[PDB]
Amino acid sequence: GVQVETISPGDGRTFPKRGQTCVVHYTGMLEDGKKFDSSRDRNKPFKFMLGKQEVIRGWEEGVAQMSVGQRAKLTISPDYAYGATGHPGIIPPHATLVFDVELLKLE
Repeated sequence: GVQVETISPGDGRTFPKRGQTCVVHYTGMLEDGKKFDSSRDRNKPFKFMLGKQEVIRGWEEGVAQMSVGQRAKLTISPDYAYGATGHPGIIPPHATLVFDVELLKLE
């Protein structure tokens, strides 16, 4: 149950592929409160791979669905985010996540 609301499309030819490593820079915000998951660029963005359940689903599917050079606003729901319940530290219970991601490159 994730949505992809693009703002600045990318070429529309290259995406993350099976056997690649995405190079993304995002900022995680919540419905209308604050940041819980940011990628404070300063110390290098975030980098992950497709098919090695290292990142939530909302991403995996979301980010995939995005193209090299595109930026979007994704909306993730419990089903994909972290399941149903989370932490009382970063992920309060049923607290939908919102990511504004920029897929930069593949490695």
